[PDB]
Amino acid sequence: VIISLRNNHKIIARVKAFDRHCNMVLENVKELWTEKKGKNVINRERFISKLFLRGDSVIVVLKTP
Amino acid sequence: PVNPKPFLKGLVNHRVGVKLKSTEYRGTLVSTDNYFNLQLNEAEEFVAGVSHGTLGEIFIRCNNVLYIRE
Amino acid sequence: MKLVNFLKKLRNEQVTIELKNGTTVWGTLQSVSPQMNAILTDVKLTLPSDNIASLQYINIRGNTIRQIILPDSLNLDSLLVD
Amino acid sequence: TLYVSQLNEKINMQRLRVNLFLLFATFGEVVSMNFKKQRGQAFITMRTIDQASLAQISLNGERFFGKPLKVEFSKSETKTL
Amino acid sequence: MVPPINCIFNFLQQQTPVTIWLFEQIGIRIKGKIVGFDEFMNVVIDEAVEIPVNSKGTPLGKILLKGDNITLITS
Amino acid sequence: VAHSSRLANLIDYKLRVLTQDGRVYIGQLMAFDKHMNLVLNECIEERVPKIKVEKRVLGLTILRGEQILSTVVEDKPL
Amino acid sequence: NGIPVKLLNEAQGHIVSLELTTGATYRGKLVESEDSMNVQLRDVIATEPQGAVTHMDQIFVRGSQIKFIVVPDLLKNAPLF
Amino acid sequence: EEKVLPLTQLDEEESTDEAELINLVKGFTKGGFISEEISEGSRGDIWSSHILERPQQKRNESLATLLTRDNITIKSVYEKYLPDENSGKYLPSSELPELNFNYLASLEKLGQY
Amino acid sequence: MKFTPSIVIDAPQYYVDDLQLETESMPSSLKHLTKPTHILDLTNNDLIMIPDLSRRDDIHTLLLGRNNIVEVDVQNLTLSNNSIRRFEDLQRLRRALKNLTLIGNQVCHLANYREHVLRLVPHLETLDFQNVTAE
Amino acid sequence: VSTPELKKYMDKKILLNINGSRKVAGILRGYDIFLNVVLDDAMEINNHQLGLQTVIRGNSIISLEALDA
RNA sequence: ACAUUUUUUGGCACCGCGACCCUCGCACUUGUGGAGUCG
Repeated sequence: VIISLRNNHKIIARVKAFDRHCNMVLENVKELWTEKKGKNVINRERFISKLFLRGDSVIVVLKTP
Repeated sequence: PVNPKPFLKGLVNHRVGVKLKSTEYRGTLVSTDNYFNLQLNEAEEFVAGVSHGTLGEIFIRCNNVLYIRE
Repeated sequence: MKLVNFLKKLRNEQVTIELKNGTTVWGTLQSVSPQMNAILTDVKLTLPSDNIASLQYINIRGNTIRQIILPDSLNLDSLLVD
Repeated sequence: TLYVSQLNEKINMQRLRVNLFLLFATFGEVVSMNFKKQRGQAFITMRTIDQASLAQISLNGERFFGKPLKVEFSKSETKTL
Repeated sequence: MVPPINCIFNFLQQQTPVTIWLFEQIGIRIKGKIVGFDEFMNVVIDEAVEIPVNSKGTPLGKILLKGDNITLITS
Repeated sequence: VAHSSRLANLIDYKLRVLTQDGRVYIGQLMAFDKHMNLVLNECIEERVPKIKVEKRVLGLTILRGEQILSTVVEDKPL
Repeated sequence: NGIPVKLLNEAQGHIVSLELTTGATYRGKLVESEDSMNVQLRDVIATEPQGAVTHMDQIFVRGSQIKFIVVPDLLKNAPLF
Repeated sequence: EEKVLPLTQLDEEESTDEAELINLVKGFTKGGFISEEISEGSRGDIWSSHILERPQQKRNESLATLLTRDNITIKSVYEKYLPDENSGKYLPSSELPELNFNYLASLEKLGQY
Repeated sequence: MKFTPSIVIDAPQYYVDDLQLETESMPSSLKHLTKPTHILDLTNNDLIMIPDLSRRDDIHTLLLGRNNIVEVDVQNLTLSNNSIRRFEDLQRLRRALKNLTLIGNQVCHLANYREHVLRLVPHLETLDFQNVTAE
Repeated sequence: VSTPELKKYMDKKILLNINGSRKVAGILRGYDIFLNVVLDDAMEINNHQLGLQTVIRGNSIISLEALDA
């Protein structure tokens, strides 16, 4: 599943935990953003094995079948 | 007579659009709660009135919401 | 139910932590509060393209911590048990 | 406490106090306002009394920021003391 | 004293020209008629109109504007 | 610095403190809170303009936890 | 209950300084404080974030938007702690 | 050692010189163990060399470094003592991994089971 | 009376009139202060050389009055009443520094002492409690 | 829990300094424990009044500095 | 012991420096002379 986030981070990851606050424990984690000081165009993404996440960050979660 | 929560309840299984803290959305409402978090189907991402992408099945977090509309 | 409990259970872990202002923080979690206030030891602050700054002890607040990057080896299901 | 007057009042308050501290640290472990009334003056308080006396005798008329300072024992005891 | 809740209720009873300001957003305002009331500042406001502020007029339908991003009311 | 468990156990230690605005408050923690508000004994706000450390001595300061980011130990007691 | 809150309450009467989220420092006699740091102050100066200062009478401030409060150093002594 | 601790807080060849200078002796052996653990290549073997500049556990670290140099480490083990179980551990490492290396340890062991 | 870790740990620590530590023949073992001080007072000691410091990012003020400083290995440096004798011995200060005091040092009476310091340590703004002026 | 003691400021004109470097004026008519303000209307700071009476949300208030003493 | 306005479910992200001259005053400090030029 993919998650949109306040800081422009598309978090494509496998969900493990879930709560009232929409905090999440994540496996198989693959974030997507862009380190870019203007004018520039770069698309970057990194793999992380295991990752805890805070809920205020979360804007919209989505499920791609 | 019409409060907000009941309106929200009524509007389940119907088209809605959401603005954020900004980007517009467009999709059919699945269900809602007291905290005003959302779950939608056939989500289309109106980037300032421009449908950038059609995501489909989504869940919007409450605090980023601005307003609901048909 | 609670992720707080899970967090508490995670003790003495050498972990990276990511903030709302993007600061990468390499340290050993000695403890965490019920409200996610992280207490680290053997701490290393780096920014996301500039030089590093190391510190012995840091108590970071719960509201700031965006993502705690967990350790390499971890049994999650077990942790999740009450 | 020693009372200093005849000080160049053009120095900013925080710089005056920091140079005063530096200069007087040589005699022992160590109040200045810019109001009309108090400008050009300062009270320097030392832990030891012998330090105050030594400071007074050795820095009488010392050129500080261009003017010769005039030092004297304060009239009253400092609140901190 | 006139509490805020009471005022809101009065407004609802009336059905009058309400002009809402947005929290941390200068350029936009809302203009409509109050229909709903909540324990928090949240309300539903049918026949709403989005307004760009004078540093014209824009089309908008029926809306509930969320309580957290409200600022001003008048009715 | 010592290897503490909590903040409460390290009361009266000289503390570096960061806040969301980017200022750095330094001073001895006199008292803590349920919401991480800090009383600081001899507080100095140290700020950095967009170059080199600007410095301001405050005194006895109540510091709100909302704005607090993180606290670090500057030195031992006394 | 919060000891900082208590301290703030105690500081009532005294001349507290007070910066907000905006970065607009005030100084004044603390009239009233509450559990939520909802401060009132008298005879209060008001510095702009850029530099310029403005005198004003009886300011109210909501603790949410308050950043940090400076209290006088006499309260350090006693007898809350 | 406290200066070594503050220097450790401050913390490659010159740094290694500062660390080796920083290294009572048991704390230094613990530091060499910290180096052998943190390095877990050839630089670790260099740390073993500095440790030599500073024993069966050191031989175990030499086994972790794993062939004539290992035999030299066996010579260091012989230097460590004239003879009791640790020497048997040395013969055990000699047997587990140069048939002469095992036969010699078997000979010293010979010096019904 | 070596400057030791133990010595530093029992030393008066306070907020001065900045965080200052109240303090010997040789400057050493400063690691133990843990970089927690804005000022360090080394007045009235027997130090010969201003050297031996660990990396100390906090340290902005050094009061070194009445010692025996004859050689130099930071915003304010007070060296009053020490033993610096040659203008060239002050050269290492060019690599630092806004407030400098070298009074009561033999070097003071050397011809052109003030101009030499000004040209070789231009970052100094106040020298011996007198404003470095343009002229 | 406790009520904001604004009974001193009741029925007086106040500069409500509000979120986003904005302002409001007007005579104070009421308030609550969340510090929402009910006030008889005035201008937004050259100047232009909107409304007959106005209600300001609690969160939005930076300050409510008294115009009258 | 628990997320919907005051804290921890975030509204985040992309006076000083040149000149001149005034004041000689025993204190506990938002700040502190004045004219003129530079920022």
